Amino acid sequence: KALSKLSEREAMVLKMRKGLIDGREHTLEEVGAYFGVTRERIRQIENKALRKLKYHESRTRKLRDFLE
Amino acid sequence: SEELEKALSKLSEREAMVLKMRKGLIDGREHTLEEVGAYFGVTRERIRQIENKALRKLKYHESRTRKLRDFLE
DNA sequence: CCTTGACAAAG
DNA sequence: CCTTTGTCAAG
Repeated sequence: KALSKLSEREAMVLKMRKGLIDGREHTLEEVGAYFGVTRERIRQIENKALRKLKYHESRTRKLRDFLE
Repeated sequence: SEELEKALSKLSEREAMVLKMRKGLIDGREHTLEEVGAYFGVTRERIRQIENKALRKLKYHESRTRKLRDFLE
């Protein structure tokens, strides 16, 4: 399950969308096609992966941040 | 798939780290060339150079092997 | 591998 | 009005 960790697919969705795979940013449509899924599911997966990254210590790290 | 992440794995860690940071794959937040510069201790222009090389590597490999485009195109 | 200085845009 | 970002050309 994980509340702060990313699954193989979540990270891949991110790498493909942001251009980490071939230097080209890809549309939700293309990524969905790659995953035999809908462009909307990609968008969803994309969003959940980001929250896992934000929250992931980052959000709660803000108090320790004020001290650096 | 590690298979499609071939070129991305041949980038330097620094190069990879720069892309991840700029794009927000580290903490969900997109960072400025300046913030990344501050991270690695160099100017935003330098980071800009590094980022540019990294992408150039990815596009080049992609245009030579045609991994993703043989599928999309 | 790196920094400067001058800009356009956007804020 | 002044500042931040991302670019460029040189070195």
